[PDB]
Amino acid sequence: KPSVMGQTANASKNLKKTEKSSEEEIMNNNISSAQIKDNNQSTTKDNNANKKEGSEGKDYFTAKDVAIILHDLGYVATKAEIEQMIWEVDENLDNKVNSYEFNLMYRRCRYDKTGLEPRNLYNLVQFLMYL
Amino acid sequence: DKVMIKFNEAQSIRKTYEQIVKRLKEERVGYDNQLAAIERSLKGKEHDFEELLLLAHDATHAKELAAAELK
Amino acid sequence: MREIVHIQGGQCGNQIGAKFWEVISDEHGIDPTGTYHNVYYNEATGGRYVPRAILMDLEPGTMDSVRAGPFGQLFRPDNFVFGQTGAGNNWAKGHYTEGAELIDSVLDVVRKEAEGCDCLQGFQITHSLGGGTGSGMGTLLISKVREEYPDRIMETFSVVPSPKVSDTVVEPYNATLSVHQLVENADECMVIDNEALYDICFRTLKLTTPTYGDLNHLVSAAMSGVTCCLRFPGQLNSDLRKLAVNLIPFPRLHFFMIGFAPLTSRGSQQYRALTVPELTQQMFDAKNMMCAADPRHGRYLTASALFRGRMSTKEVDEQMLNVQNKNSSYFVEWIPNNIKSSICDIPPKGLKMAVTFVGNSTAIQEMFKRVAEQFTAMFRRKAFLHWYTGEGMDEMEFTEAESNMNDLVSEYQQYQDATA
Amino acid sequence: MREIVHIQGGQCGNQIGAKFWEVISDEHGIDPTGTYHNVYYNEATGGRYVPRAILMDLEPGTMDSVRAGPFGQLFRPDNFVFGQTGAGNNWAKGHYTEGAELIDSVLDVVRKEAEGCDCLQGFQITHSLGGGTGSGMGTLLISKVREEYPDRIMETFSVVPSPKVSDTVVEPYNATLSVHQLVENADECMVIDNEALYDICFRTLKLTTPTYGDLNHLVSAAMSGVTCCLRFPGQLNSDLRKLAVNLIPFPRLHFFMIGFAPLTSRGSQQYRALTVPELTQQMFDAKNMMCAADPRHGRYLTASALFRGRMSTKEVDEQMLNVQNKNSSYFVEWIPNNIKSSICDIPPKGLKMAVTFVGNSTAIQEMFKRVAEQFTAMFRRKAFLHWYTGEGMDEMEFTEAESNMNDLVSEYQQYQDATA
Amino acid sequence: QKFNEAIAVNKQLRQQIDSLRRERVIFDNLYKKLEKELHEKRKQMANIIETANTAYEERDRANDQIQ
Amino acid sequence: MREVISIHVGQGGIQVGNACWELFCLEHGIQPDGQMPAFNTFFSETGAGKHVPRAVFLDLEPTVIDEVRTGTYRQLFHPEQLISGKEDAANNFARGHYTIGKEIVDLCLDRIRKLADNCTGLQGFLVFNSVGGGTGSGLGSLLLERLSVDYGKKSKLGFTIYPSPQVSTAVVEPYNSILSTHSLLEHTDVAVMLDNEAIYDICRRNLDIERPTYTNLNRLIAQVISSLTASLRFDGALNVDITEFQTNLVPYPRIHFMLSSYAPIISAEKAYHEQLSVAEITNSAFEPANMMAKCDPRHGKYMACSMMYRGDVVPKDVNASIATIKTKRTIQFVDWCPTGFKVGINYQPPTVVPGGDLAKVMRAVCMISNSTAIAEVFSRLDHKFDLMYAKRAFVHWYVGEGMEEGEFSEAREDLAALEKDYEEVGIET
Ligand SMILES: Nc1nc2c(ncn2[C@@H]2O[C@H](COP(=O)(O)OP(=O)(O)OP(=O)(O)O)[C@@H](O)[C@H]2O)c(=O)[nH]1
Ligand SMILES: Nc1nc2c(ncn2[C@@H]2O[C@H](COP(=O)(O)OP(=O)(O)O)[C@@H](O)[C@H]2O)c(=O)[nH]1
Ligand SMILES: Nc1nc2c(ncn2[C@@H]2O[C@H](COP(=O)(O)OP(=O)(O)O)[C@@H](O)[C@H]2O)c(=O)[nH]1
Ligand SMILES: [Mg+2]
Repeated sequence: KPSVMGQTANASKNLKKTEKSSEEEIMNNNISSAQIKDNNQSTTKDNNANKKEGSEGKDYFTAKDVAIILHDLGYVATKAEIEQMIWEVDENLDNKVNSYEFNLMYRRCRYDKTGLEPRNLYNLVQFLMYL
Repeated sequence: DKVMIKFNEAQSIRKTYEQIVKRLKEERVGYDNQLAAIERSLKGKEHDFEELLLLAHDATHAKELAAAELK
Repeated sequence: MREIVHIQGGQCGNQIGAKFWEVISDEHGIDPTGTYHNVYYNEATGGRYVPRAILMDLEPGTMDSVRAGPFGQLFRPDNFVFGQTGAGNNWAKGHYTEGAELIDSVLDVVRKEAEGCDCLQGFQITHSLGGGTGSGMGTLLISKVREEYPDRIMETFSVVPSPKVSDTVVEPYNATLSVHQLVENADECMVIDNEALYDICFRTLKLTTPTYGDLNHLVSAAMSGVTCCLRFPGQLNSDLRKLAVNLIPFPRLHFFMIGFAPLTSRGSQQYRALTVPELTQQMFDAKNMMCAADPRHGRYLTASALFRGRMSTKEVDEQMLNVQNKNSSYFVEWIPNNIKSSICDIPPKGLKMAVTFVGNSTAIQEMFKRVAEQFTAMFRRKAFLHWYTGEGMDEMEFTEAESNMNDLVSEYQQYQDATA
Repeated sequence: MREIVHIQGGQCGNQIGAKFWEVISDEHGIDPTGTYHNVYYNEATGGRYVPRAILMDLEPGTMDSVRAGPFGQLFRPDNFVFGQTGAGNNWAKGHYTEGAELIDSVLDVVRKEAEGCDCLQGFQITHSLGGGTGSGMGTLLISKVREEYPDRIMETFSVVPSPKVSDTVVEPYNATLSVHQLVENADECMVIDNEALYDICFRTLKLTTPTYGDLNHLVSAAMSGVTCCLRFPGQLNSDLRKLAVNLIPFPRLHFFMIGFAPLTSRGSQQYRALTVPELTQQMFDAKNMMCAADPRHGRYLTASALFRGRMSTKEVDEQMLNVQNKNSSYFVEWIPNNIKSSICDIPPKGLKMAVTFVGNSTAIQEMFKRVAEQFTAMFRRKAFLHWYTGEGMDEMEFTEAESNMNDLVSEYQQYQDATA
Repeated sequence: QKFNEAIAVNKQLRQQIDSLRRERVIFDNLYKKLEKELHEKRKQMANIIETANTAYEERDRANDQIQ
Repeated sequence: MREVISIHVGQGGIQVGNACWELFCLEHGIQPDGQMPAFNTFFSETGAGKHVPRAVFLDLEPTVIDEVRTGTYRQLFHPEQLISGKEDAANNFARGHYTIGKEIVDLCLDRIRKLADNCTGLQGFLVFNSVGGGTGSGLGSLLLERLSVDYGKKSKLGFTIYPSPQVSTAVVEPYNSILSTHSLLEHTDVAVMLDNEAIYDICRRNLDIERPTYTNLNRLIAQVISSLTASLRFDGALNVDITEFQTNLVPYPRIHFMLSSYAPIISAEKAYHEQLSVAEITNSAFEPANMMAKCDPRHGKYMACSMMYRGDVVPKDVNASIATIKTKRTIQFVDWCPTGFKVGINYQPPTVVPGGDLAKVMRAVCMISNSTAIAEVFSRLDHKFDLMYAKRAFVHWYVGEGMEEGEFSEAREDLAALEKDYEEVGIET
C-alpha cells in the first residue's frame, strides 16, 4: 500500500482540517516548545533515517537521495517537484537539511497543537517508520 | 464538483499558511526581545572588563611605590 | 519616416482601406481634398498629400464604389489596378490565370511606390481569405513582394471564413489555399472576422443599425492605433520589429489577434469614469476581441500593448504586473515577462486615451482547425472542385495546404503547454 | 469611506430605494441631475456623482416607474437588472426558476460595485417578504453575497405581512420562506410594516391624503438617520459594527425595530417647544414605532440611540439614565447598561435635531408567530400550494421554515425572561 | 466564472504570503548570526573574573608585599 | 532634559489630547500656527526655529482624525504622527487587540521609535485610552504592552477612562474593560483613573454652566494636566521629581492606581466675591464633592498624596494646611505610612484660555493620591462584567475575532486580585 498510504494521510488531514475549522465555526518559543515535544526512543527513527536516507553520513541531506528513495519505492519520481518536498521545511539555509533540522521538523510535526505545518514532507518519515 | 472541492482545499491551505506566518511573526518579536536583553547583559561584560583594567593598574601602582620603601 | 505602402485586395480589403485612409486623414488633419487643415503621405506640387495606396482587384465596381464615397481624391489615378473579369469566388481564378497576368502591373506600381521612399520598413495588406480575387491575388502579391524584398516585414489584416455561416460556399477551399501560402511569407497576420466584429459593435455600443462603413471605421481605428506609436513622439517608442521580436519567439506562431480601446455605450458614456485601470478591464475582458476565438480558452504565448495619451509609466508597469498576477496561467509561463508595453504620447481625436492590445497566442489554432474541417468535409466528398481543377490546379496542392494548416496548429497546441 | 451598496428588490423595495436616494441627494446637496449644488456616491467624469444603486426585479414596470419619477438620473443604466416574466406572488417563481438564472447577472454587477470601492463595510437590501419576486429573489441575493463575502454585515429593511389583512393571499407562505432563509445570513433585519407606517403618518401628523411616496419619504428619512452618524463628524461616533455588537448579544436575536424623530403636527408645530427631553418623550412613546408590535408588551434585550445635531452629552447621559430609571422592567435587567448612545454632529435639513432609536427586543416574536400561524393554517389545509409545489419545491422545506421560525421565537421568548 | 476567480485569488494569496514567510525566515537567520556573536561576547564576559582575578591575585601579591 | 511622550489612542484619548495641545500652545505662548510670536518638555526643534509636539493621536475610527487634520490646529502636529484606520473595533476588545491591532501596532512603534530617537532625555509616557471602546481598550492595551516590552525602565502614567459607574455610551463596556485591566496592571506603571460622573457634577454645579460638554471636559482635563506638568515646564521654588512621584506614591508595585483632584474650580462670578486663601483652598482640596473620580475619600485610607501648588504660594501656609488636615479626624492615613504627604511648590500661575469657563486666580493646587478606595470602581466594573458574562452576551463578538473565552474570566479575577490587595495592604497591624 505504498502510494495509497501517502494518499490516506493526505485525505485524513483534509478531513481533519475541516473539523479544525469547524471547532471555531461552532463556538525562544521554537526551542521552548521543541524541548518539551515528544522525546520517545527516537534511536529507531535516527538509525532508520540514516539507514534509508543518510548515505554518506555527514549531517547533510539533499534532493537526489529523496528522489532515488521515491523511485525505489516504485513511485513516479516527478523530475523537479521533489525540490519543494526538500524545501518546505528548510528554515535556516535554503538547501540545508541537517540532522538537527530533521529533529526540529520531526518534533514540531509530531507533538504540537494543530499541525498543518507542512503535512507533506514528514509523511515520508512516517512511511519509513511505518515500514 | 472537483473544482469546488479543490477550491475549498486551497482556502484551507492559505488559512494554514497565514497561521504559520503570524506564528513566525510572534517568534520574531520574541527573538527581538531576547536579543535586546542579551545585548545589554553583554555590554555589562565590556564594562566589567574595562573597570578591572583600572583596578589591576591601581593594585600595581601601589606596589611600585611600596617596593622602594620596604627595601 | 519608416514608410508603409498600402496595397489592398478584394472588395473587403478595398472598403477597409478606404475607411482606414479616411481615419488617418481625419487624424492628421487631412481633408478629403488632400491638404493639411509623410510617414503615410507623399508630397505633390500644389501643396497636396497623396496616400501611396494601391487598390488592386479583379472587378471595378468595388473600385468605382470606393472612388465614389468621401475621401476618394486621396488615391491618385494610377494605383487603381483594374481587373475586368473578376475571379468569381475561385482561388484558381484569382491566383493563376489572372494572377500570372496582373502580377506585373502590380510589380511596376509597387516598385514605383517603393522607390518613392528612402526606407520602407514595412508593407500593408488588407484582403480576404474566402473571396477568389482577395485570397488568391493577395497571397500572390505577398509571395511576390516577399520574393524580391526579403528584408521587409509582411503584415496582413486578414478576414477569415465566418463560423456560423460561410460567406461564399467555397470559403473553406479559398481559406486553406490562402493560409497555405500565408504561413511562410506573411510575417504578421492580424486575424479578424466579420462575425466577431459584429459582436463588438453590437454588445456594449448600442448600435442597432450597423453598416459595413461602420465596421470599417472600427477596424480602421484599431488599424491606426496599432501603429500610431510610430509617427508620433513618446516616452517609450517602438516599431514593427521590436513588436515582431517581442511577439514571435518562433517564425511560425506569428499570427496575432488584435483589439483596440476605449469603446463603451454613448448614453452611458457619462455615468462611467474613464481611467487606465478601466482600459485594462475593457480589453483584458474576453469579449473585446475582434476574432471568433476567446483567448482564455487557450494560452498567451506573449502579448504586446501600445498606449496613446500622456499618463505615467507607473501605470503600464502595475498594468502588466497585475494582469499577469491573476491571469497567469491564462498566459504561458515558460517565457518570462511575456507582456511587452510601449507608449505613444498623443491621445485620440476628441477623447482622452487609447490602448491597442496585440496577442501572439494559441487560440486561433481552433479557427485554423475549423477552416481545415470544413475544407476536408467538402474535400473528400469532392464538393465544389471543378472550379479549381479545370483552371490548372490539382488537389495535391489542396491536400498539402490542409496538411500544412494541420502542421501549424499542431505546433500551436504543443507550444501552448510546453513547459520546463 | 466605509462603503454601502444599495441593492433593491420588489416594487416595494424599488420605491423605497428611489425615495431614499432622493432624500440623500437632497441632504448632500445633490440635484436630480447628479452634481453638488463618496461614502454613498461614485465619481464620474464630467463632474457627476452616481449612486452605486442596483435595482433588480422580475418586472420592468416598476423599473420604468422608478426611472420616470424625479431623481431618476441618479441610477446609471447598467444597474437596472431587468426581469421580464415576474414571479407573480410566488416564492418558487422568485427564488428557483428565475433566481437560478438572474443570480449571476446580479453577481457580475455586485462584483462591479464592490470592486468599485476599497472597503465595503456593509451592504444594503430593501425588499419584501410577501411578494414572490421581492421575497425569493431578495433572500437569494442575501444568501449569495453572504456566501462569497463572509466578513461584511448584512442588513435588510424588510416589510412583513400586514396584520389586519394580507397584501397578497400567500403572504404567510412567502414570509416564512423569507425568514427561514433570513435568520442565518441576514445580520440586521430592520422590521417595518405598511400598517404601522400608516399609523405613524396618520396619528400625530394630520396627514389625511397619504401616498406611497409619502411613506417612502418617511422610512427613507429614518433610513438616512440610522447611518447619518457615519459620513459626518461627531463627538462620539459609531458604525455598523459597534452598533451590531451593542445590539446583538447572540447571533440569532438580531432583528431590530426602528424609529426616527422628530415628527409632530405642522399646524401645532409652533405651539410646542422643541427639546431633547421632548425627543425622548417622542420616541420612548410607544406609538412612534414603525412595526405592528408595541415593544412595551415585551422586553428590550438592548437598545441603541443615535443623535443628530450639536448639543451636550450631559443630555444623552441623563437621557438613557432617566429612561432606564422608570421603564426598567420594560427592558431586560440581566444585561448591564443595555442602552447604547452615540452622536452625529449635524442637524437635519431645515430643522434643529434628529434622533434614531433602534432596538433589539423580544416583541417581534409575536409578529413571527402570527406569520407562522397564518402559514400553518393555509398549510395543513393545503391552501395555495401547487404554485409552490409544481415549480421544484416540496413542503418539507415549508415544514422546516415554519419550525425554524418557531425555534427563533422560542429563543426570543425565553431570553425575554432569562435572569440570574 | 467562479472557478477562474477562485484560482486567481488562490495564486495571489499564495505568492504574497510566501514572500513574507521567507522574509521572517531571514529575520530568524538574524537570530542565527547574533546568538553566535553575543555568545562570543559571552566568551569575552568570561574574561571577567579571569582578568578581574589577574587583578585580584595581583592585589593579593601587591598589597601583601606592601603590608 | 526632561521630555514626556503622550499617546492619545481611541476617540476619548484623541479629543483629550486635542484639548491638551490646544491648551499647551496657549499656555507656552505658541499660536496654533506652530509659530510663537520653558517649553523644553513638550516642544521640539524643526531647524526653522519652531515647534512640533512629541505626541501621537491614534484611533481606528478616522472621524476625529480628519477633524483635527482639517480643523484649525493643523499647523501644530506632524503628518507622521496621525495614522488612521478604515474600520473600528466594534467596541469589543478582540477586534482592537487581535485582528485590527497588529497592522497599526508596528507603524505606531516605528513612529514613537523615531520620536524617542528624536528627543534626547525621555522621562515618561502618558497613555490616553478611554477603554469603553474597542480601540481605546484593545489597541491601547497592545500599545502599552509594546511600550513596556521595548522601553520598560521608563515610567508610564495612564489616564484611562473606565466605563462609567451606571451611565454608558456602550453596552459591551464591561467586557473590553476588564480585559484591558490585565495589561493595565503591568504596563501602566502608575494609572491615574478617570470616570465621568464626578467631572459632570463639577462642571454642572462648580462652574455653574448648565450643560457640560466633552470639549469643556477635555479643556478641564488639559488644565489639570497643565498643573501637573508645570513643575517640569517652568521653574519653581521647590521643584518635584516625576520619578519621586513613583517612589513616593507607589508604596508597593501592587497599589499604583491613583486618583486626582483640582482647586480652585470657580467661575469669575464667584472668584470676584471669594477670598480663596491658601489655607481655604486646601479644604476644597480634599472636599469629597470636589473629587474628580468615583472614589470616596473616607472609603480609602490615604497611603500616599502629592500636592501640586502653583502660583504665588508661600511654603508655610502649605505646611500649616498639612497640619490642620492631619489634625482633623475627617481625614485619616494608613498606619504603616505615618507621613504620606509630598508637596511641590511652583511659581507659575495657571495660564488662561480665551473662551473658557475657568477663572484666573492666584493659587492653584492639584491632588494626586494612591489610596484604597479605587477598589470600589473595580468591583463596580466587575458587577457589569459578571452580569453580562453570566449570560453569554456578546461572547460571539469576542470569540469570532481570534479571542478565547477564558480571557474574560482571567481578567475578571485579575482585577479581583487588585481588589484583594487594595484591602489587604490598607489594614491595621
Ligand atoms: N473624557 C472624555 N472621554 C471621551 C471623550 N470622547 C470619548 N470618550 C469616552 O470614550 C468612550 C469610548 O471609548 P473609545 O475607545 O474612544 O470608543 P471608540 O473610539 O468608538 O472605539 P471603537 O468601539 O473600537 O470604535 C466613551 O464611552 C466615552 O466615555 C472625550 O472627548 N473626553
Ligand atoms: N470587413 C469587411 N468585410 C467584407 C466587406 N465586404 C466583403 N467582406 C468580406 O470579404 C469576403 C469577400 O472576399 P473578396 O476577395 O472581396 O471577394 P471577391 O472579390 O469576389 O474575390 C466575404 O467573405 C465578406 O465577408 C466589408 O465591407 N468589410
Ligand atoms: N412601503 C412600501 N411597500 C410597498 C410599496 N409597494 C408595495 N409594497 C409592499 O410590498 C409587497 C409586494 O412585494 P413585491 O416583492 O414587491 O411583489 P412582487 O414584485 O410581485 O413579487 C406588498 O405586500 C406591499 O405591501 C411601496 O411603495 N412602499
Ligand atoms: Mg473607535
